[PDB]
Amino acid sequence: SKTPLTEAVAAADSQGRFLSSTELQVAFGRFRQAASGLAAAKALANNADSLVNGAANAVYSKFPYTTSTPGNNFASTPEGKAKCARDIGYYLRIVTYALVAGGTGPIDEYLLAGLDEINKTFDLAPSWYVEALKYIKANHGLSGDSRDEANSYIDYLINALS
Amino acid sequence: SKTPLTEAVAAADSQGRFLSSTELQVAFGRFRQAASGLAAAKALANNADSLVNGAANAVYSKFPYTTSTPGNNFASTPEGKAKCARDIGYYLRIVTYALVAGGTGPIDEYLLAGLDEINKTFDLAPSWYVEALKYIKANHGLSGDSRDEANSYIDYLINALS
Amino acid sequence: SKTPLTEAVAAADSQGRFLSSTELQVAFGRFRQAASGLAAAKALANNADSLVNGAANAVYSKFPYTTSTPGNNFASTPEGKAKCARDIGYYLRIVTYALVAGGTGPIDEYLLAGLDEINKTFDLAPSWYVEALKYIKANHGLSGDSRDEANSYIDYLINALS
Amino acid sequence: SKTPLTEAVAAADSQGRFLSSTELQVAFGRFRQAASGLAAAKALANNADSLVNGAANAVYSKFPYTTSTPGNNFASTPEGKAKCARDIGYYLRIVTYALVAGGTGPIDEYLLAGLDEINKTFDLAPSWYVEALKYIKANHGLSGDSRDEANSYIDYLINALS
Amino acid sequence: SKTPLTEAVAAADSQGRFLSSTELQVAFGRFRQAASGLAAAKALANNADSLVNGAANAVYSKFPYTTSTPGNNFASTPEGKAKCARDIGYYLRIVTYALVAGGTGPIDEYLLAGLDEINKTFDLAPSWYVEALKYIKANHGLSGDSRDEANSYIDYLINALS
Amino acid sequence: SKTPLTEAVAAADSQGRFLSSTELQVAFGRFRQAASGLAAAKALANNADSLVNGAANAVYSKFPYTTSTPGNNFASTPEGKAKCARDIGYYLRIVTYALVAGGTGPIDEYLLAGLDEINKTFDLAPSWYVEALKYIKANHGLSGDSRDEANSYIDYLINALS
Amino acid sequence: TFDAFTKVVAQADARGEFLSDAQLDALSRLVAEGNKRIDTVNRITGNASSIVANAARALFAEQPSLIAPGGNAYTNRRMAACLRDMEIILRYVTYAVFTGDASILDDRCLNGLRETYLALGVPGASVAEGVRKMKDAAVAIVSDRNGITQGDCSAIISELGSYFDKAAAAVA
Amino acid sequence: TFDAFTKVVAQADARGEFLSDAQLDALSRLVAEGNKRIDTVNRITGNASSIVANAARALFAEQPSLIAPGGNAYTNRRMAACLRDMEIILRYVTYAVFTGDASILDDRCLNGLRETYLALGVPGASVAEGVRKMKDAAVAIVSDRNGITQGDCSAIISELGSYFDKAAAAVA
Amino acid sequence: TFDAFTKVVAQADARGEFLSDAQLDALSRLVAEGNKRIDTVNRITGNASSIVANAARALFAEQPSLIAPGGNAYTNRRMAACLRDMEIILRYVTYAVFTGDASILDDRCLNGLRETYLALGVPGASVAEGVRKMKDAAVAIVSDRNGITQGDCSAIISELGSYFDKAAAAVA
Amino acid sequence: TFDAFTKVVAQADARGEFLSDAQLDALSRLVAEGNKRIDTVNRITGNASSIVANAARALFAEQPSLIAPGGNAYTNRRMAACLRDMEIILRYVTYAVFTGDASILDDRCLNGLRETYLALGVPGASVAEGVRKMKDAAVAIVSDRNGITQGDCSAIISELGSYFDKAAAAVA
Amino acid sequence: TFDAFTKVVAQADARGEFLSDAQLDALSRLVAEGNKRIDTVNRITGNASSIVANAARALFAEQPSLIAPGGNAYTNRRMAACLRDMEIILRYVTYAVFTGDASILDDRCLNGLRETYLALGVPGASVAEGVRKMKDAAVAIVSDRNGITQGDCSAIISELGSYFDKAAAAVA
Amino acid sequence: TFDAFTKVVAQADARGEFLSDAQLDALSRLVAEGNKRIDTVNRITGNASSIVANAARALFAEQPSLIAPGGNAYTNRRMAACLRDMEIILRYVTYAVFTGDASILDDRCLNGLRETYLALGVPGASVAEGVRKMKDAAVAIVSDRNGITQGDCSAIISELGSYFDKAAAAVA
Ligand SMILES: *C(C)[C@H]1/C(=C/c2[nH]c(/C=C3N=C(/C=C4\NC(=O)C(CC)=C4C)C(C)=C\3CCC(=O)O)c(CCC(=O)O)c2C)NC(=O)[C@@H]1C
Repeated sequence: SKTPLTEAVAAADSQGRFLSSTELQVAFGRFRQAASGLAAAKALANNADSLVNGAANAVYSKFPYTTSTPGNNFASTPEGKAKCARDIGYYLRIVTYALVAGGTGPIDEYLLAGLDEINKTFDLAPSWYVEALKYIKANHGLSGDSRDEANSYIDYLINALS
Repeated sequence: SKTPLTEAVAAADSQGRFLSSTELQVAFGRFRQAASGLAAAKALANNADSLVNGAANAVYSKFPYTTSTPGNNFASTPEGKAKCARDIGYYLRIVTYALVAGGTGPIDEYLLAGLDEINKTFDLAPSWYVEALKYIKANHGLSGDSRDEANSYIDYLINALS
Repeated sequence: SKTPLTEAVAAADSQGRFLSSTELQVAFGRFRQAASGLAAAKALANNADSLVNGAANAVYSKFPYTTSTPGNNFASTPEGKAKCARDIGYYLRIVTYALVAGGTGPIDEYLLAGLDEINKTFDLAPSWYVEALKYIKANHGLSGDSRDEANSYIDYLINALS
Repeated sequence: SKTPLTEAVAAADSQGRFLSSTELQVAFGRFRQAASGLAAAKALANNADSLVNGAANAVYSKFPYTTSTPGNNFASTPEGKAKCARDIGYYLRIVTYALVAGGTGPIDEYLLAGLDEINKTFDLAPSWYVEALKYIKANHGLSGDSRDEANSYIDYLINALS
Repeated sequence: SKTPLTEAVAAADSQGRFLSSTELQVAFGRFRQAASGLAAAKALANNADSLVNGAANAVYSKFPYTTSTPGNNFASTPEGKAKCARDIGYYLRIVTYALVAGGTGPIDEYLLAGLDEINKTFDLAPSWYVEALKYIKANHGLSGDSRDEANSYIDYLINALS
Repeated sequence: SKTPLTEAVAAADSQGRFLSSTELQVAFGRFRQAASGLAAAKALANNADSLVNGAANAVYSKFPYTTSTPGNNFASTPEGKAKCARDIGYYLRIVTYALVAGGTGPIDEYLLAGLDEINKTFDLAPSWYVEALKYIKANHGLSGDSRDEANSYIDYLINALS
Repeated sequence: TFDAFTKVVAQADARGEFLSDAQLDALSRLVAEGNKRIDTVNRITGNASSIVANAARALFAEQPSLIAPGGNAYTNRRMAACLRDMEIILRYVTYAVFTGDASILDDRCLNGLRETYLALGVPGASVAEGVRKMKDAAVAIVSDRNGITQGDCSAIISELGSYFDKAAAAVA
Repeated sequence: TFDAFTKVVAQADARGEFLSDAQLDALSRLVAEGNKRIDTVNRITGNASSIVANAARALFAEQPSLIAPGGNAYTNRRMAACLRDMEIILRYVTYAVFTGDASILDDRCLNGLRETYLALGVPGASVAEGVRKMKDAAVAIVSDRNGITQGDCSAIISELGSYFDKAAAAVA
Repeated sequence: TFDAFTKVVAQADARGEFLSDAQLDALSRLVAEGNKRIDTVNRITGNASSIVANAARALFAEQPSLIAPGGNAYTNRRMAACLRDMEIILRYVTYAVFTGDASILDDRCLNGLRETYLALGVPGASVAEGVRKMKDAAVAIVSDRNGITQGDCSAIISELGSYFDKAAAAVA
Repeated sequence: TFDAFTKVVAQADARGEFLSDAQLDALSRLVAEGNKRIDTVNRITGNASSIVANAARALFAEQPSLIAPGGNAYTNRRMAACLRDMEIILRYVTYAVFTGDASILDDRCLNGLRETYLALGVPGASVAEGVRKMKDAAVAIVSDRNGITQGDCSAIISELGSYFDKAAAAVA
Repeated sequence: TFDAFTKVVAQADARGEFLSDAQLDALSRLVAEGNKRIDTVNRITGNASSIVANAARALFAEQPSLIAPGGNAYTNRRMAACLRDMEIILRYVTYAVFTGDASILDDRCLNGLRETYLALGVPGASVAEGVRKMKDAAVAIVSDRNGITQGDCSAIISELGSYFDKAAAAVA
Repeated sequence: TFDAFTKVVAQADARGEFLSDAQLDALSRLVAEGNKRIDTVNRITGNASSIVANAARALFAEQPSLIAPGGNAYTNRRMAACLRDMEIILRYVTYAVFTGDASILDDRCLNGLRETYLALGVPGASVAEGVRKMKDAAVAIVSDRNGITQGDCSAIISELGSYFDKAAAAVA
């Protein structure tokens, strides 16, 4: 869980040192941002129904074959569509955790680790998730610091998928 | 040397990764501090001769045996007086540097590393310096974040001295 | 550069030993294979035009969106199809090398190492290449030991792509 | 210990990969050889008495001092002869094992490891074994692949004793 | 701990060797020394009282500020001088141990290890102990071999405290 | 190589320490015996020609076959005998170095190191040399500490040849 | 570890004896059916990825708890861990068929695995089920008559069966 | 290890849910009180050496047997080890306060500590008293209303003591 | 390595003097625009994959000899390697913008690179152009007026470039 | 590890005390008998290889199951190992006589050895008999009146014996 | 390193072409000659100890100064090292015959030996004479007709010869 | 490394001769002067710190540019390294006197120094002067007549001076 607070302590500990002015500055940076990061999480959560469903539809729109072509990796069945909906929700939820944490810790742990292996084994196209993530960014309705922090996690994921 | 910025980049580098929301918060924390740090650094600098001479006399006053007892390590001669004055000045200047860097880096690199070795070989008592530092803390007349920043380093040296 | 011959010496060398009956049986197995291996290599190379062009069509037919969807990573332009054909040609060529060596070495060294990386960066779907490989496999005309060794490599790649 | 099958799996396991065409070949080489080895073992096993006693006599013949010099390391007593007859039989038996395994593995494991230490400590002249070994080779009566493999284990031992 | 006999065996053990003429020479060197080393330990002990009180007073006289200035680290109280007299006793007792062992081992074990950090945390001046050691060396009254080795240890501690 | 002096200094170096009373005792043990070590070296050297030729013959009598059997590694020719005598001369001379150094060092350097490979590769019998060594020990004419040190080196070699 | 050959050699050495004809002529039969041993190894290996993926799916479809959030195969880091395990067992099982002895699978893979899953909390019974699915899927792959010369290769299928069973029983 | 924020997150994922509004606001209030948490860290840290030294003196004063020859604290090597243990605990405690979670403390400090003491023969109950005394000196330093902006940091003071109490219990 | 602040401190310490007012005014200006330095960093990293993907594609398109067989970037392994290099240079360049110093870039990346490339036979001059293509792409992305509070970011735009330039000159 | 000297020092320091005149003279007596101790070490060392060799021969002549095929010292490599264990035990025993204390032998050689043999399947009881064989041979050697200035070396001889007993005891 | 097979593959891939028939027929020849190749490796290996010792005996007999006191072969440690070098080169030459390419010998044995010797004071020209000795001996062993199926082995022998030549010239 | 003894030995076996009766008469002389050598080692050792300290002080008083801001010795970390260098030379010099040969001083300390100081930028000539002040101090400590049995010690003093001169010249 890479976060400002844990990283600071992990570093001071690896050096056997007490915390100092540098770590203190890290805390100030942390709390001066956690306010907008926390409010952003609340908002994304309350708009989960429209964000997830809207993103899934944006995916099926840009990739028509995913709903037509039969196959376990596709959403041509209700089972496939449900899994895909599900999948989209995991990304959104894990992104709010990143906002609650003020870092990529939650993303790296529960989502990003082993990602490439999973998309490969189950032949899921990374472009599909890249697009769902663009729809989320488009439609946050967040602004300022909340917007910028959210977008950094959404772009951090877009990068890992390319 | 240790500062919010160098520590951030160093950690990301160790893990071979790009900077993220976490490192950016560290920078915000840095920039929230830095003006207070430069002003304190500037204020202490402009009050150097008063702080150094004051601290020295606080030392000679608290340890009168240091000005009456003959020895390479004592300030009983004018040259011994010159050295003590210079040393106090060294602590003062290196402290202003930490305020500029926003970290204990410059204190670590220029004065702390090897500090114990020097006090032992040259028979300099850590208490002489602890006293000098206390006088400086009670007389710099700093306020707000400037004071708290400055005092973290003075206490850091004091703790390093005992 | 993994082959029976290089592995036998590598293991022998790492152990600081001269070759013995064990590595000899290794060589006998190698020579009992080489002929059919080299023959399959010549046969595949002889019909490279059909195998490759016949493979690209299998992909476009199966995944028609690759020929109608616009993008740098698709074959809906003259240059898109050109690279798709070269790519398939690379696969076949390197498989013949695998047959000439009697091992996965040329595959490992020239294609596999760094494959997932390339497919993810350049947004190339691993299932496209699996289809190509399956087309080549089914249109071999190869029989016996030439068919078996050549298919172990084709399947070796398919496994790596899934 | 060490045979074509155990090395193949070892190399593969260390590299953390599935077996491929290279190891299959190793296996083909191993099975081309196996029949010869086992009949060599069956042959040497049946001619054990003659070979062992014929080799013992060859040694005493080459070195008459081993039967006429008082000492625990010599065959000057009936206790020493039985020890010498036993040892040679150990070699012959251990060799038939090499033929069954298709590698020096059982030789390495049961005889060669510690051999030098043992010969020096009990003051057993290595040349004594280098002759019995020459006798076995010159009298086994093996031909073809059985000859060739049997001789490699015998020459392997002669080389290890000089 | 370090003594002529423990080292010789520690060396041989890490080398995996049987002792040889070198370690024996070392044994002769030790048994040549033991005599005067033991008589020294007996002599210093028979005069512990005079030496500790004697040394303690030489410190208070060269550093009068230690008996007049208030503080937990000074001897301006009956309890202060008790710690000080106790400490000097420790230094002297451990020295008679080095004479018994014929090596710095006991000094290294029960005193030297952690000495600087003890003098720093409890603000005890290393110069105070140097003075007490100079007094002991100048007043033990030993001669020849017993003097030479005893002073070897007193100067070892002096060097350690400077 | 290994002697009391190098071992003492090497041990101090690996510990980054100044020499102390232990190494001083090591130094006394070495000089207390150097005298008789040197004397032993002088006597052996001055009686070398009869000790080598006498040791040589003792081996030819204990092992008559070394002189009546053609072999590159036997002494059944004028050149062979010279090689054997040369060899016995190397052992003796190298033993005089151990006495000069006061340790096995020169032995473990010029002779011991690789002694096992050499005997095995050239089919030289360790018992031949054990015999040459015993004759040397029984023809010393040495007395006292000079005898014991010399014998500890000869038995050291005898031990190494078994 | 041993291979079919060194195993018998070890039992014979323990008694200071040459192999009997029963031991010898038994190893001769194995050598005679060698091509089949080699084809089975190749066949399982050639379908490694699909054998794992397909069994993993069936597993999760019958036991969704494993896949529900707070399940065991839940995150992406574990799910990858679980797949790897499936590949590991299958990989080591192919080594057993190749050497003709199970020591390789037991000694380097199955040994202490149940202990390992206990301390971590990995549902060993489900791991066992995943293996059983790999068994049935692998057996069908090796029993397939198409594309190879016909013959009775039911001997090595039984041997393969015992290795897969050892694996499942070592986690359950 | 965990952050006060990643503590709540870990629990959320296991349930596969977004944080509830109560959780988010609870974290919002901690953020709003962050200045106090920072000051708490700085104060103790600026006073670590004395906090340690004065705590040790008091301990040995009340328990001379710890210092008497044969005592667990009697050598210099071990007196140095004893002083270190005190610094270590206090240090990890500040880590706990800075992250708003006890994981750093229990994970890389307290975990197995009680046991290493039973094996070495170090008196845990004495260490606990020692940490106990470092709790009050710390509390009084943090409570000092001089040279700072006035407010009520009682919540942060109670949390600080709790970490101290845990360390003392993880031993005694 | 140094950051803009420790760099100045270094120049002052070697002279044994307090920072001059010119050194202080300069650093305090950097602090004042820190927000622009923050965005520039986040904008480069935010488009890290595409900046490297698009520059690499244009680089091969321009010099096809690099990917044809026999070319340096011709194989797959080396293609992945070349891309990594493209990624690493970009990461260090952002490091330089973040610290406001180039030492992290020079000491930990560029120093000795030309020598390594020549030893391996890696077309260093080709690397330089790949780096220059990333520069232009990054410069444009940073100078984009959309979705951000308006202002002139040209001082930071100029500093970013100098780092890209140091990279190009170092590999050549 | 301890010396004969440092072992006494540890006992006195624990108690915070100078060595009594009694303990001091007890050591001068040991010093006055150093030559004998030295001769004891040299003697065993001078016959090390024959001590081990003969004891191994005697052991095997008494327990043939040891070296018949399938026994613990059968095959070459075990035997070498067995011969090494004997040399090792004898080497360390000489260290005990040299330091005048058993700790070097118990600490670096004997502790944990019993468990070592059990896990391996080595028969400690017979390893024990082997040690007794070396003891009788070494004691006989050390006690020979030939070629040595005469005297009573019986204190040191019972001392040697005590270490051999400790070795036999630790093995079974 | 390369095989005779991977060697050709490499040259071909550098040009992006399949193997030319002249390349396919060149390798079919090496395959058919295989048994002779296998016989050559076994014959040298079966006589390696004699090839080395005899070749060493001759060297010292024609260059006595090497073994005179003053080395470079004069010590026992270096005499052992010298014998080792002869064994090393001979081992690496058999590797070359076994793989059908010099890369193994050049890349791991000969590369830098001329200089490594120069920096140590070992007479490289002498080593060259030793290598030539072994070549002749080895060639004669390989040429012997007793106990083999008769045939024309000239190609394999000339190839073998050139590897020895490379070993000589590499240190001449 | 060499002892005065093994140094002569190395000269003898290169020549394959016993030490000349002459060579033995020289070593015996060093032996008969053993006490003087042991005393000079003990004397310098007992005064190491002040030898280092005084030479250090005096050097700085004569060369204040080394103490000023920006001088080689100006910071605390380098002052420490500077004092450290000083005790290193001294310590190795004592090693030389104890063994009676300079090889320990050359192989383990000096050799490489000049180049190390060059790349770092350490005033070698200034180190040389420091070492010389150490020599002067050491020689007077060694030749002091008080508290030691009297006799001529001139021979070991110059042999001690040569070791200091070697170190001194190795730096500049
Ligand atoms: C006990 C096992 C037997 C015994 C011992 C004994 N030894 C001595 C005396 C000496 N032993 C030595 C030994 C050495 N000197 C050397 O230079 C070397 C090689 C490095 C060795 C091993 C020496 C020097 C002496 C003293 C001088 C002398 O010759 O007397 C004694 C005598 C006493 C004394 O303590 O010195 C004794 C009793 N004697 C026996 O009868 C036991 C069988």
